Amino acid sequence: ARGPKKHLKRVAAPKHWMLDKLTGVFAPRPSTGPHKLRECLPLIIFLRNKLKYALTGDEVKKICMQRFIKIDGKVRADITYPAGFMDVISIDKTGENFRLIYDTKGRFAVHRITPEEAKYKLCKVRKIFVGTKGIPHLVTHDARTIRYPDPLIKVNDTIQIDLETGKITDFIKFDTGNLCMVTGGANLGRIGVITNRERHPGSFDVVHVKDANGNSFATRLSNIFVIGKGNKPWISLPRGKGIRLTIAEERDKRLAAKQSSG
Amino acid sequence: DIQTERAYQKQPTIFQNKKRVKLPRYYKNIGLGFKTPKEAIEGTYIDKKCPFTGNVSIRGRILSGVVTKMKMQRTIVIRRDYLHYIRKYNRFEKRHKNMSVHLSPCFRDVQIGDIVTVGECRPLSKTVRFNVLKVTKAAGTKK
Amino acid sequence: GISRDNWHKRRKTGGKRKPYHKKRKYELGRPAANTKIGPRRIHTVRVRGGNKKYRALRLDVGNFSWGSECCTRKTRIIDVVYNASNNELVRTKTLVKNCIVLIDSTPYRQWYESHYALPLGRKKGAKLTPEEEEILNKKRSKKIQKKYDERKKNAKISSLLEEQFQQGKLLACIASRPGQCGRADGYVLEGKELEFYLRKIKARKG
RNA sequence: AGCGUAUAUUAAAGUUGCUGCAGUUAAAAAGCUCGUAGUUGGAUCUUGGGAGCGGCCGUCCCCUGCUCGGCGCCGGCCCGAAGCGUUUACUUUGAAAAAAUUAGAGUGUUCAAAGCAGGCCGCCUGGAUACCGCAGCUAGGAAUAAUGGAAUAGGACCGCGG
RNA sequence: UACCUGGUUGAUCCUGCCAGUAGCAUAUGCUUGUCUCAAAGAUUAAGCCAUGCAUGUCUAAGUACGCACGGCCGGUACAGUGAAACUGCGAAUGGCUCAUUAAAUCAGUUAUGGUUCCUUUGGUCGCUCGACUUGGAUAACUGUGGUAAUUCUAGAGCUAAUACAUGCCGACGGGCGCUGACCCCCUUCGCGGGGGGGAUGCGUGCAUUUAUCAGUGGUGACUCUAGAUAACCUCGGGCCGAUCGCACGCCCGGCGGCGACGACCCAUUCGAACGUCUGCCCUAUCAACUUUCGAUGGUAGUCGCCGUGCCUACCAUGGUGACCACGGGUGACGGGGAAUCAGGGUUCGAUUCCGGAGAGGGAGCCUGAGAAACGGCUACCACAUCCAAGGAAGGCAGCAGGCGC
Repeated sequence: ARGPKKHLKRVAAPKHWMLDKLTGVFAPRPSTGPHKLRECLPLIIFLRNKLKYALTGDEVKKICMQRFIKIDGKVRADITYPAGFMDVISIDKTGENFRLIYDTKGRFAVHRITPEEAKYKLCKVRKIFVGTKGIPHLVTHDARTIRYPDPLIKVNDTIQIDLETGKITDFIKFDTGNLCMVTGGANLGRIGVITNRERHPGSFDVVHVKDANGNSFATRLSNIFVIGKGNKPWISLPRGKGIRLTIAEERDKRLAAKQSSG
Repeated sequence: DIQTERAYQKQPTIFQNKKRVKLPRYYKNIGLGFKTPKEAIEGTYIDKKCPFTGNVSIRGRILSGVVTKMKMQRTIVIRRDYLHYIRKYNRFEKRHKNMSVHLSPCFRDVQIGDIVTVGECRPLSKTVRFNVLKVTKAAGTKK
Repeated sequence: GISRDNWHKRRKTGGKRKPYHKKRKYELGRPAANTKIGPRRIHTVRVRGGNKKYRALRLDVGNFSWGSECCTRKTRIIDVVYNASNNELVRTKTLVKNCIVLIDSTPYRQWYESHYALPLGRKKGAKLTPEEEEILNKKRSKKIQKKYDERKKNAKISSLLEEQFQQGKLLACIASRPGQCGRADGYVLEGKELEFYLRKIKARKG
């Protein structure tokens, strides 16, 4: 390497894209954007592989160059634009709106939302900051810089922003007894209520989360997103509601629905 | 006593020419529950590389060896002992790795055999990357 | 060219490293600025990231600060006296960071007189005959004079400073890298620093 | 629809031996003691108690203290939180761990090697899961094996001069 | 499937090796009907290469007066398509091979509170108190030429810009900080005292360099971030739009929305870079090694994107070693992995994924955000092509292919 790399081989592509082997050598290396390369869903992948609207990368090119698809209330004419967590994908001509939040397993589900819910999103604040005139500053998980915020919002809270104005409406404080979706590690997509936070000065602080059915699991603080106050999520969830039942239970449910079909 | 070297030795943060009509001292608690010891606050020595009265931040690892040699200038050699586990023969082997570590004149009397706790800092010299943060006098050593 | 790397020199144990790759660029290194005292001459070096880095090859002026009362003025460097690292950097008088220079005391004196309304240097029997110096030292209203008599209380200068003022040249220490920023900014020596360095210059001199 | 040959290499090889080899005579014990690293080192310090339930038997819980709220009760008792508590190996748990391969669940690629597809008269569905030594991180346990405390009392605690 | 059989004797019981036995993967011999997958100049020569290809690029939106094609009433510049050329970007990725390299590379684990970063996404961009559009060159084009020769190019005349330079007006009336004429007021009969207004002058924004003072938000911890005062400001020079396209509008010659492009700084994304802890094959016919020309430390500099003996100067006598240092060897790039397996293990891993190094051998650099780049340039060493003999041009371990082996 003598500079930045531009090709991403299909075997090196993040596993949650569920890309087949015998299609090609390469996968779409996501163009730089708000979310990380590893943890996004490129617009070509979501449009062609998941929705099956297009068949080839040229067909996706033909769609995205007619200004149809709108990511977070702005038109994105880049077929490998990184669409990541909490992002709101509205297609106007079809009349359909998707919020990219995780399946109960470590992948992105294709969760349809209503016109009135596809008008805002939840942003995890990353670092608070003072500018060049004692003007306070936020930085969120999706690279948004919000200045003149509410003077109580701190480094691990969640803010609800509007996708026209880009201004803070209401916020959920990071407390014990607040709903959190886990957005990294083994427990990727698990929804549960924060039970404890265990402080380790110099190391990564681990946070205990309780599922609805009394399933207790820990995650590092970085891989947690407060998505609701109490047991009330301020968004709509996929079918499953983030439980991640065992493989024996998933089998039982599968062949239950199978034998019921007959 | 101090200012033996050709350049004037001062804590460069504190200003010592305020017109009037004791010298002040700059220090810091370096976090992770380490008591900024008494000699740091009530000494008159100068050190760039003291974690208390200098410009080094402790971050990363916190290791501990036994003091082996004290024959170089504001630096000591600690000896770190561990058991490496060979897999074929379900047994261990006694290994060692001795590292050059920076000792502040803050810790006034350390004896070879004393137990040291060391915090990772930026590279201080060619081989020095750790700082002595607390000393625990070897078994007894009262008289 | 001039390499700045660790792999060219022996390990901790005295064992030789065989270099596993040729010289890289980021392991860079350029010739020394060697800033003399003369008419302003600054060359520009384009560095990593497309940023700039100014090579002062000659300098006359410099932004020096009388620290005890926050009186900083652009003065004129005249010469160098003592350097702690090397004494050929005195002979071929190079301007490097933390070298002792002499500066023109005239802007400090002018401020001192215009602030306190008192004379500095100006030896006993000084013919102040232009007498706009006497304007700066006299002729006020009532309450303004009360403010000036209030202030002249704490204008007791250190004798070490007052000699240098009367001689007409002050000792200063260069606090900025002149070969990298193209500036000979510093602070005027005072107190224990000044007594340390005045001993060192006299002792070396002999 | 393949079989013979030559060579490197694995099992056979308990003929390299940690599991697991031999040393009187088959190959093999320094001529003999001393001795620093290395390796290995005797016994000994918490036993014993409260109460539950099924048929004297079996398992379930109860064993160090010193500042901010309500289950509340009346400055108190309780429960909680931010701190504290000779070190170390050991053991169990959690986190963090690229895919591909390997193991492995689903699925009639006509079977199979593979592949990540597919299935039902627009709809319904997958793309799981385990394994990843050692070192580093984290929380329980305290048998086993190291290590520390008072012996010129410069001992712990409690109070009074300071 | 945790397996054994023949051979020393006249015969026997053993030790012990030899030979069988089944994989595996390079070559090879004989034979070879169908169908689905599929390795393939690695070992020896990182040997040498004829030839041809492998890196280019335009939207409504930087610059078109090429009739090279073209719509009509043209006389108010340019209708529209568009070669060439200038400009912008990319050429640092991808591909190939494994010669080097043994705490090096590399793997897990952490650090940047010790750095740089084109592009993207989001902030910023009347925060500064002092022109209804400026300037002189160049290309394509036209013409005149050179030597045998190449992607060589000299000379003349013409013309552009988001190329290259030069620069206002605005908002803009003040505000704040010093300076400070002068002024009036109340008290002491009176001086003195208490506070008020305030002319003139100088300074002002962010970034940049230095010095001092105070302690809005944050960290386990800042010499952090903001804030305050006194100056600076590289002439090889930080910013504070002399830019382009569609829609055309809203009242008395009035009067503004979508976009493209650009930019100092900030965060973000992509990284990169140098560090932390533990880990590698054979070797003692390698037991001591390193240092006054850096070996291990201290102080102050230099240089670099930054931390550091990285390198200067002056000091100190240190660093490593039987727990195998120092030296030597590898048919050694490392790892994920592969073959074989009862349980242990032994051997392999040039080879499609990640990381590294190299482009015949060394060395040096231009341009750029990123290169010590080789389908970039400049030398020397080895080889080697074309010569009108003066000179010109090289780089297959890219895809094919040729010789040699």
